[PDB]
Amino acid sequence: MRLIPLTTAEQVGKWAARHIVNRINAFKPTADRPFVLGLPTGGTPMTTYKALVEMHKAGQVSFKHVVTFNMDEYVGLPKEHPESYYSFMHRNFFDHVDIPAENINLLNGNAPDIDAECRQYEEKIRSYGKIHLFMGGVGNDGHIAFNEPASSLASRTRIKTLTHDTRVANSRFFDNDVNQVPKYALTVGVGTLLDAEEVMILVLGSQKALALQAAVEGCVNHMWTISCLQLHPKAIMVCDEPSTMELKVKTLRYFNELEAENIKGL
Amino acid sequence: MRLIPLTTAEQVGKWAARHIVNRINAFKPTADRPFVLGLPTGGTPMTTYKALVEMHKAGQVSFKHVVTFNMDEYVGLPKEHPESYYSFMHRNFFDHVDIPAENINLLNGNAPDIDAECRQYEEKIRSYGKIHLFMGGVGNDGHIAFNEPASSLASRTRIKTLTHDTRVANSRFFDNDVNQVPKYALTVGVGTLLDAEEVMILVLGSQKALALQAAVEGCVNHMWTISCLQLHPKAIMVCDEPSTMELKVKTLRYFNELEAENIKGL
Amino acid sequence: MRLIPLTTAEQVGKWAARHIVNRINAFKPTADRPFVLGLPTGGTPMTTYKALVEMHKAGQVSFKHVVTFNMDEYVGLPKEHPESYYSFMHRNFFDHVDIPAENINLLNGNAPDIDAECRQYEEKIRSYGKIHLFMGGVGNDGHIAFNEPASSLASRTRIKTLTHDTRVANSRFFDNDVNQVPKYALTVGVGTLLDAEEVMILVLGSQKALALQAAVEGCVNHMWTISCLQLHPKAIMVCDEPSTMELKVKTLRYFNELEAENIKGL
Amino acid sequence: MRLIPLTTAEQVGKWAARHIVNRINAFKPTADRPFVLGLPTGGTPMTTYKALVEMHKAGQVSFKHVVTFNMDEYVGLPKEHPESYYSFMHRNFFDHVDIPAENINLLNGNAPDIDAECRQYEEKIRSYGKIHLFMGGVGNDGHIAFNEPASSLASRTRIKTLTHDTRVANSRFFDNDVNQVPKYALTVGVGTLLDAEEVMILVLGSQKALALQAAVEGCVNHMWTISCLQLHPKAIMVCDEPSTMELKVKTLRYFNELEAENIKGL
Amino acid sequence: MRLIPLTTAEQVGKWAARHIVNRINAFKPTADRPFVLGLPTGGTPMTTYKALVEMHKAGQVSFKHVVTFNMDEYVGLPKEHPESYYSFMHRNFFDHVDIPAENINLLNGNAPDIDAECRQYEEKIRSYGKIHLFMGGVGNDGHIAFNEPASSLASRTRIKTLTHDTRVANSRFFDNDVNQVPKYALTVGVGTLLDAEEVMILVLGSQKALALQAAVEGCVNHMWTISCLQLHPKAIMVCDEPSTMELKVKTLRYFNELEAENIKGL
Amino acid sequence: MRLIPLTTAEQVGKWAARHIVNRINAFKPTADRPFVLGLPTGGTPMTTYKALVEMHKAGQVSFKHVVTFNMDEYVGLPKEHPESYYSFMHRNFFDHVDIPAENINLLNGNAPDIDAECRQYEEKIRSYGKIHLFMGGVGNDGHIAFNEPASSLASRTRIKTLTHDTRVANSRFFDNDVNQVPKYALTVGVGTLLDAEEVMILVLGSQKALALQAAVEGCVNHMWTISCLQLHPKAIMVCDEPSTMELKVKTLRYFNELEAENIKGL
Ligand SMILES: CC(=O)N[C@@H]1[C@@H](O)[C@H](O)[C@@H](COP(=O)(O)O)O[C@@H]1O
Ligand SMILES: CC(=O)N[C@@H]1[C@@H](O)[C@H](O)[C@@H](COP(=O)(O)O)O[C@@H]1O
Ligand SMILES: CC(=O)N[C@@H]1[C@@H](O)[C@H](O)[C@@H](COP(=O)(O)O)O[C@@H]1O
Ligand SMILES: CC(=O)N[C@@H]1[C@@H](O)[C@H](O)[C@@H](COP(=O)(O)O)O[C@@H]1O
Ligand SMILES: CC(=O)N[C@@H]1[C@@H](O)[C@H](O)[C@@H](COP(=O)(O)O)O[C@@H]1O
Ligand SMILES: CC(=O)N[C@@H]1[C@@H](O)[C@H](O)[C@@H](COP(=O)(O)O)O[C@@H]1O
Repeated sequence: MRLIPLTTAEQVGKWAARHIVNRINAFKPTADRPFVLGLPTGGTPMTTYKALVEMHKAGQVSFKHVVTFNMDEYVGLPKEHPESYYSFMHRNFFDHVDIPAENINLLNGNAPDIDAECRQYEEKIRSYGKIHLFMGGVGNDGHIAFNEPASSLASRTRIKTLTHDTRVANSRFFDNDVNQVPKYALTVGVGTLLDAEEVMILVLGSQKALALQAAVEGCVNHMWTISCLQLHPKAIMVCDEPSTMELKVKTLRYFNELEAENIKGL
Repeated sequence: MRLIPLTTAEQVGKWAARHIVNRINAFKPTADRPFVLGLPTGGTPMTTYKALVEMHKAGQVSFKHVVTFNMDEYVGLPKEHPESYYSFMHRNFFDHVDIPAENINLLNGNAPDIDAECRQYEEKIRSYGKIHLFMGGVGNDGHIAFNEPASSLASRTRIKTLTHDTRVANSRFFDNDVNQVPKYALTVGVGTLLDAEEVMILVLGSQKALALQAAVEGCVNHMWTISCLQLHPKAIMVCDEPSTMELKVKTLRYFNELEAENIKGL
Repeated sequence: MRLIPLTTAEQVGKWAARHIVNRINAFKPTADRPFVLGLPTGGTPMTTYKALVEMHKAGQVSFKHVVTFNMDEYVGLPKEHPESYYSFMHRNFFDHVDIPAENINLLNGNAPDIDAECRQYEEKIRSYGKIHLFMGGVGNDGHIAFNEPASSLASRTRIKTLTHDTRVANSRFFDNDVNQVPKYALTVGVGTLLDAEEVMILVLGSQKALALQAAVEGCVNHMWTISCLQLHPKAIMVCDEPSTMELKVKTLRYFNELEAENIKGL
Repeated sequence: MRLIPLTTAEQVGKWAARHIVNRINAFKPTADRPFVLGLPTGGTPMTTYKALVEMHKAGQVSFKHVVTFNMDEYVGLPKEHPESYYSFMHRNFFDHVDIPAENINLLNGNAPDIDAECRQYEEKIRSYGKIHLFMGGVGNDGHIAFNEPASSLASRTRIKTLTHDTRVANSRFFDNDVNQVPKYALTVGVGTLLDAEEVMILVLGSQKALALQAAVEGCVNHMWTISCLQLHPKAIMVCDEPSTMELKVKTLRYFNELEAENIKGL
Repeated sequence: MRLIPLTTAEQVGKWAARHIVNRINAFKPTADRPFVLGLPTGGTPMTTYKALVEMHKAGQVSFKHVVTFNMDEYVGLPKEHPESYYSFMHRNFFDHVDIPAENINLLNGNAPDIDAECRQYEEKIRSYGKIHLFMGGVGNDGHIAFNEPASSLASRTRIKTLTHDTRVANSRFFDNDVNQVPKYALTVGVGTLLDAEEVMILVLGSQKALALQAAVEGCVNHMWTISCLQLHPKAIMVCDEPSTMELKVKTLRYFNELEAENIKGL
Repeated sequence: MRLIPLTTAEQVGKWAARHIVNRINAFKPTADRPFVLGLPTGGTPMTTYKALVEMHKAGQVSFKHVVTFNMDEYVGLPKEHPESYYSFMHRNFFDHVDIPAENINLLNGNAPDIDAECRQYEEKIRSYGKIHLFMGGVGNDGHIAFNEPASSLASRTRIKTLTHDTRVANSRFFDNDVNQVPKYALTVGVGTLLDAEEVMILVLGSQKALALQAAVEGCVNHMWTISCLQLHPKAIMVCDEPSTMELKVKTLRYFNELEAENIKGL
């Protein structure tokens, strides 16, 4: 695993965005061979979407031949609702880049047949072959996507019941009223994420310090699903300063020596 | 993972039996496409076998096209001995249902060539394709089948030396004399069990509280092989009240909210 | 997992050497079907190489049809340097046995294209099919090969930055001057090792007691990569007395009962 | 210790207030023999101060012969600053009850000789003899009073440097401006607290769940000073529901049966 | 502390009995200066009481000037009920030795003022000055006397509510009818025990292995009150083989060399 | 406690030496009221003794009215043996300062009545009243003085059997011949150490990283006696960089800001 120890959220966003751009450009995507990008929502990836849009407007990246897939979506939330993940992605990213509408893949949280919806989402990923880079965040309790505590480490896309802790945390986007936060969500599984060629997790805030510790210095377990990255051949965690407070001095020392040149470029 | 928090062993038995019946009936097994059921012995599954026999006699289930495989068997124990697993299964289940003798698969603990016996048992499972549902219990030390502490998590059917703790616990069936309890047993491996489509573990008693905690809130490790279920895509644990005493309040709270409708049906 | 509890390094060396010989002879290697042996360097395997050479000179083993692959090598260290792993292997083993030079496979730590070197080493292993037995040691921090703390459990051959702790420990071979110890090394990955048919780890000294405990009684995690053996179907650890001091009495008791006949042969 | 498992913060304040009143009335204080009360600031005791005020107004208690000592006080913060603890106490408590000014003992956070201040405070307590009841809260990191992690468990009143986390937590009262929260504070020590006849800690909110777990199920250590209560002969913890989420099921069960009739008062 | 690693419960009783006799004879008690002995009930001290009786019969010890204090007593259980601790002590010990009735101090589990009883017990001990040797056992959950988990480590004699586990454990003596086991009991406190000059705890059976581990290798905490011995200047633990199964190899090794010549007496 | 995070062993000795001198000069000792200093042996305090000697030579301190007490002394080792602690102290300290022979208190490792020796040592300390400052080191297994793991936390001066690990560690001074290192030693106890007014522990080297972690972030327990400092009102730990490698980032951060201006002296 690689851990990029940065200082602020702005730096984190620039590093991640630059990493996404370089992967795409080195890939040289065509209509017959597109780049598949997995994406998350929430407050964590904000600086990354900002930096991505900038680089596109500057002519550094084209999403013309990039296919996207989002991690999850709320069940029973009107698609028009500003806090649905469909609205988040368009407002913060899709509306600003040259990506074709046919290249966008989102889960339908209002699907009449939930099992069928989830299964087809997996079929769609399979038809492309693989997700080259899946970007995500991590929950306070350590969930990756909405794979809450006690989720199988070999799980696929399915419906999941949100933890009370997760709903309280997300209520910040629903006027701070947990009663307005959906109780269920459709989410890619841990196995689905482990199938991606590369996984990049953004970690911001002291609120995520325990989750980072579990991911980096803890054991593999289904209570902190973020620990599944210990089993991935190509995982990267991009962190700000507060989020690294629970790690041992020797651990942080190592990653700082390793990424010194990779980050110190002003 | 799913955890069904019930109160008594009777409820546990009814829930498991009902789950086995619904899986079979939804499967609609034929002679050219049988349902493969993996089964355990011991005191834990007693209420489940009782409920299964009842439902069969009531005309709710037919085992005519069900093929079974047991988890393990004692080495060097005469097949006629009442405490052999061969005798247990016939006395408590086979003698009461319409399952054809050719559909029953048990390990021969008195086989002259142990390696060959174990290998062929794996070949037999493979010829059917897969075990649709494997039901089991858990040991005081956390073993699944007889995969004692320090057993590989990728192990196959083989012979294993029983732990002194396991023999003391099983001596309750041998007049409480550990010297009469066999020292070795043939057992399916952790990998064998992980290959099953669905795994259902029955947990009863405060004596199993530590094992349940290790399985649900602990990390993946070979000392408590029951933790392998964290790596299975479809695992279910059916528990009575005493066995959940070592879990955190928040953990039990979650499963109670999740299975409320799934269990509260009187 | 099997743990062989011996008393001294001499015994450990004899047990491992005898195990390698019996595997080869039972395999009956031909030019069209060679035995693939993975090998380590360092102080740990010294008594094993000594015993192996003896048995060969005594006419008990022929390495004529044995192909070897080493675990790692220092980056930027002249191949002629006495402490390079190339020199170690020839001085301590290759120069004494009847193994053909075309059957020896070592990583080139001075390769101009590191990625290409590592990739080709994996291609070479694949062309043979599999490593039948991979022998290794364990680091003070628990690394297997040079898969230092925080290395993916699904990693392949690649370059790795040595931990300060690892360099201080290895400086004993560089006049006790850490500044002379290389900072990088090419190493087979954890996944590479898990692909071997059988893995045998030699554990010597109280200095390795914590690593043995993590491997045997700890959880699967990427901080102590030696814990990956809990996921291997055929792993063996051969230990001397001091290295077992951190295990529980019951754990050591078990392995002693299990291997009594397998070791007590004077 | 005693753990009072209540559901709401309203019930908590009412239970705690009734307890204080019962101790005072039973003690029957006089001018020559006053009841000595230790008090905290912050949001946690808000419902307790309100209830206490209601009870005094209804004529149930009189503070005419009660002497109070506060836990701490910010250093360098102007006395009449609304967030000073001197201001907090008068505004929320002293302003509404019949307590004489001479019976009020607060630490002078702006004294010339900070060391003389602390020494005199301990002297004041000794002149009265003993604090009969010390009420307090617990911080997210487990600090009791301002005895931050790594504080001696035998400490006395002294100056203390606040942890960054405590300042973020307390920024709520400084317009979420961490820069506005005082960096130092005078505080009674753990030993000062252990000298009290009885200690009652109020625990409210999910953010205190880990601190509650450390205090009840953890070991005594100076990183979570709240753990010092395990050494006190008469400690009580009054909790609301969300704060008990990290405890084991059996732990909460035990306390629920113990205090059943003790909390049915509504 | 001292840990006496013995093999059998027979050796345990003999070692403990010899120790008590040696302390008494060396002390040379008289009417004005008696030796004060603290005693337990239950199955653990059975072999010790027998040996002590044999020694008194052989003329090796006299209890004419020994004063005893028992640890606890069930509340509400009739005095002449065979399972009352008053009955247990006379039947198994007092009936066979020369101890005067006035030298016997037992707690009155059926006293009118339970609080007055406890206070007088502590007073009795103080009138003699100090208990020279307090012998006891340890429960499965680590309780010393009836100071159940979460009991203050500075507690005094008082009334205590038994844990559900302790009642299941003690049901053995109530025809395995948990409903028959008393729910309350008067018990000396941890502080009362720490005031004794010397403490000797008997540990027998595999069921006490975790309690032994907590006492020897764990941290001091109130969940396993037996851990309070780490704070005592003169504590001894006498164990049989199965009770030492959870300790580390080096821990048992250390105690074995220390007490080698100290246990060779057979 | 206070933790002084320094980089080098040279800075450590200088900081510690300056601290001792400041305490002595401020105390202003006289014949009737001497300053009582507790001292250790070994390699850790070497730089401190050198600096102290330089300071005395420069006229900054005088030991004419300082009384010293050493922690321990090997049993059975001849007094004039260069490795005896009596020899170590004179060679490295007493030989170069103006301390009177009568002010020197060392334990007699070769006394006829070893028990009388220990009792008199404690008596000596009491005759002076109290040790004002006790300086010491910490062993790899966390022992303070020679209070090996499982030593009572309330222990007094007595004879102690050395752990095998301590003898391997101390063999450095006996030509790496473990057989030459004394197996027993007279040592002050933990309680003796806790009675001191102030305790300063020097921590140097990566080999003490785990001991430092146990002392600062661990729980109080008798397996790592250095943890007893959490109970001391005035404890200080002076460390070099490598010894802080196992601490959490936030723990070291906290101490770095606290002692910033306190260590800038170079
Ligand atoms: C309606 C709902 O919430 N259903 C989920 C199910 O989709 C999930 O598979 C399982 C846990 O298993 P997993 O997290 O291991 O897949 O829990 C629940 O039954
Ligand atoms: C006779 C006997 O008991 N043999 C078993 C062997 O069958 C098993 O494979 C191994 C542990 O490995 P595993 O539990 O990881 O397979 O231990 C023993 O050698
Ligand atoms: C120059 C160098 O040291 N590169 C390594 C890279 O080869 C390795 O893959 C990664 C950690 O990932 P892994 O240990 O999980 O493969 O760390 C570093 O980037
Ligand atoms: C200015 C300041 O913050 N001084 C405090 C000191 O008063 C306190 O005694 C010590 C920690 O020790 P304690 O918490 O164990 O007393 O830390 C700091 O040196
Ligand atoms: C009727 C009854 O069971 N009362 C006890 C009380 O005597 C004891 O002091 C406290 C726990 O505190 P302790 O174990 O710390 O004394 O629990 C209960 O309130
Ligand atoms: C000869 C010898 O080594 N005797 C010591 C004894 O003096 C010490 O008191 C006890 C451990 O107890 P402590 O460390 O808790 O005092 O161990 C041994 O019996």
